[PDB]
Amino acid sequence: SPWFGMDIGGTLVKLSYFEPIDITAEEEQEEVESLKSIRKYLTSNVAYGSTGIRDVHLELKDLTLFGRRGNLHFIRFPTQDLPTFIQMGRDTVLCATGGGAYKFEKDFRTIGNLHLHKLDELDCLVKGLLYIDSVSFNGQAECYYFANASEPERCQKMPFNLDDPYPLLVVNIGSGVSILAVHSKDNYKRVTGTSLGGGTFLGLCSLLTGCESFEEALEMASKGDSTQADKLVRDIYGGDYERFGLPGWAVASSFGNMIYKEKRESVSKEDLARATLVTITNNIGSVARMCAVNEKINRVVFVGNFLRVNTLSMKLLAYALDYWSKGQLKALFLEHEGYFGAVGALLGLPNF
Amino acid sequence: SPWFGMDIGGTLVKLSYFEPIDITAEEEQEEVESLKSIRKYLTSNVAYGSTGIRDVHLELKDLTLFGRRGNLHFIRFPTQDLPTFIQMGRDTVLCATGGGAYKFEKDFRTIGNLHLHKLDELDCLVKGLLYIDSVSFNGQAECYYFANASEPERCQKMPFNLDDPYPLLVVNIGSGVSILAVHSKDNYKRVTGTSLGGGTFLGLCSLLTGCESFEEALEMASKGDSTQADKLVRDIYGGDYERFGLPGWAVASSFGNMIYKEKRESVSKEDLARATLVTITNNIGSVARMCAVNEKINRVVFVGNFLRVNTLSMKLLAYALDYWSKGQLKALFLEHEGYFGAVGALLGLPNF
Ligand SMILES: CC(=O)OCC(=O)Nc1ccc(CC(=O)N2CCN(c3ccc(Cl)nn3)CC2)cc1
Ligand SMILES: CC(=O)OCC(=O)Nc1ccc(CC(=O)N2CCN(c3ccc(Cl)nn3)CC2)cc1
Ligand SMILES: Nc1ncnc2c1ncn2[C@@H]1O[C@H](COP(=O)(O)OP(=O)(O)O)[C@@H](O)[C@H]1O
Ligand SMILES: Nc1ncnc2c1ncn2[C@@H]1O[C@H](COP(=O)(O)OP(=O)(O)O)[C@@H](O)[C@H]1O
Ligand SMILES: [Mg+2]
Ligand SMILES: [Mg+2]
Repeated sequence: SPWFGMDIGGTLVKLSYFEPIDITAEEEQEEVESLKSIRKYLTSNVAYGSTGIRDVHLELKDLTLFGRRGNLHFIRFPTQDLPTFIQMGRDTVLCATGGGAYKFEKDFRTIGNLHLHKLDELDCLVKGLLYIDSVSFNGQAECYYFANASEPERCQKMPFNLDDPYPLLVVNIGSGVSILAVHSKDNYKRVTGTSLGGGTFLGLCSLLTGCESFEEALEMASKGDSTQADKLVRDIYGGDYERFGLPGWAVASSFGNMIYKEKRESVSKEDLARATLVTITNNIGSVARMCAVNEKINRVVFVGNFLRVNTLSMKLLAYALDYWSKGQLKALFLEHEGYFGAVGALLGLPNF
Repeated sequence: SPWFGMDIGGTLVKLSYFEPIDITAEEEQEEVESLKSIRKYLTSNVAYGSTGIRDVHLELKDLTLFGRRGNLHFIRFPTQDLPTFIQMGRDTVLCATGGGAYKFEKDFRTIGNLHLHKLDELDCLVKGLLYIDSVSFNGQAECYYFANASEPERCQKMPFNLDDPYPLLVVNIGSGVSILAVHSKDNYKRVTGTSLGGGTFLGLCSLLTGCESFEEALEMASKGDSTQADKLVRDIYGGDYERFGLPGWAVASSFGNMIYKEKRESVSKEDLARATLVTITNNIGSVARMCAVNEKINRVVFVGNFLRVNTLSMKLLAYALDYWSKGQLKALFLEHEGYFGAVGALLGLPNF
């Protein structure tokens, strides 16, 4: 069958698909038409129906997996449209992780003779992350950071070596936030989580601004000024608060200026979008910093799709973790940040 | 002069006023009319102008302070109306703390010959808290907790002994959140803070519901169902997530169901108010829990005015700290929770 790895999250389904490229003359004959048509459909389209997308730029080319050479493909669509995915399948071993592997188990079984193997999300994320870093991003680093994150004239994306990755704090920002401590390839745990995550950004921003997509929310936020909504340290003290090392620009109360009716009447939708993004992103950074201190881990890697096409939040995390930790913690990012669970599930295939 | 302690916060001014009750015959004669009129005005009114309130139920009666017997009074008004307060003063040694002692320093000095003594907010809060607990609340406990916080048929307010208070984690929920670690009467520090505090609750709730006061926001929240807005663990997994001990009712993504347009069209204002309260309160509890673990402190006391007339948030904190800590942390509350800085400032008077 086609080799697939699926992570069914609270918001998106992520799918990794291994396309063989070493198909012999005999294998091509012995392959049934439906399998030929699935392969052509997946490799000859970048958009699938109305909501499916192949992230072509992430493709890993000429990988050797399970004794075959192939290309690894990365595909996403909304969990809301899984019934359409399953219906098209009804007209194969599926390794699946994420909460939806449980919630939608019975739906996958409406595909006759399909074997569903639910795999642990922690195992899948950690194995997928370590695997992609080990094989590299077509010879480039999978892991990167923002150098001189405090100085905008210098701040630039730079590669980071993870060849000895342990220990590692993984902050998975999806609908919510989960925080993992990875001490070895076989010693890792979920530390905690927070409910202020990507779904909070999109849900609040939609209520506050009427935006109808993640990308629209980010474009609004890119034009806004969060200080129109937030109450800063300088608004309370008149300036910096030296005694505790709090700069005047630090947010003392997110949305705290919105207690005043006249300020609510003057704030723009873009300002509210940016305040929502800043609020969620700073809270994630601060929770990550507290967990890193408790776990005694100084490398913090952020994954999930909250950070897809979201350089604002990445740069805010890079600057804030470095600033508030006095340079003791480093924010790290991964090119394949949304897909590690899906890859880890795919890598579970030989165990069945 | 009258003895006053003032904490000028980002949202409210809190004032503690010592009313002497041992005034002799000679002292009553030697007292000037304006001082007699300030004392009568303060003790014969419970509302001052349109926004000032004396919290009569908090009054400490027949306290011995600075060698005199008197009553200690607790008064609050919005920082927005400090210009009215200062203008009425212009028609005394002032010990003042909070960010506004700095921001409004020059305004207080428009009162001729007034000496303003700015005092450190950390010193004032800790000294005020320890003092009020030491003298008691008219013979009753100043400190209380909710017994059997996990079982609603049993959960009830009960007194808690702080006669040996150290160590103590103090979580001051005002406009924002500050977290203090108190190891001794002379060894204490600010641990960190978060910007998701009372101002975030009121500001977001005002944007989302059109409420025009803190009390109205709480009344709305009391009637709402936060699960109409929040995405729960059971919404993602179909049920509990046993592998990590996450119950199905835990919030996986605050406001996370608001990414769906049809759900935004069906949610009520009351539901949004409750989701805002739950979101802010759970984040505060979780940050407090992480800080308590890092500080190795198992008693967490919550202060500030976010919890005034707010039993929902108190009970949510009590239950959540006990549940998520597997009973290792205890949430503690104080009757005078909004006023400790103001008292600590007053207690600084003899140093001048
Ligand atoms: C391994 C992996 O990636 O799996 C996916 C995953 O875990 N998703 C997920 C993300 C976030 C959550 C929320 C959460 O963890 N909690 C626990 C801690 N909470 C509190 C609340 C109050 C207090 Cl006082 N203390 N703690 C809030 C709720 C739940 C599931
Ligand atoms: C002693 C006392 O009661 O004084 C009153 C008082 O302190 N008020 C106050 C309350 C809260 C604040 C906010 C805050 O402290 N921070 C520091 C930590 N932050 C982050 C952000 C990102 C990351 Cl990665 N890490 N940390 C966020 C901003 C500032 C002032
Ligand atoms: N195309 C998108 N649609 C919806 N959310 C997106 C999209 N792209 C990025 N996001 C962001 O990513 C978050 C979901 O990331 P993800 O890691 O896939 O979460 P989950 O595993 O819970 O589905 C959303 O809450 C949103 O903030
Ligand atoms: N009467 C009120 N007016 C405004 N906010 C109130 C009021 N009563 C309680 N609150 C809550 O208390 C918070 C302010 O508490 P407080 O400890 O006095 O903060 P600060 O010291 O920053 O002024 C507000 O953000 C709000 O959530
Ligand atoms: Mg996920
Ligand atoms: Mg305050």
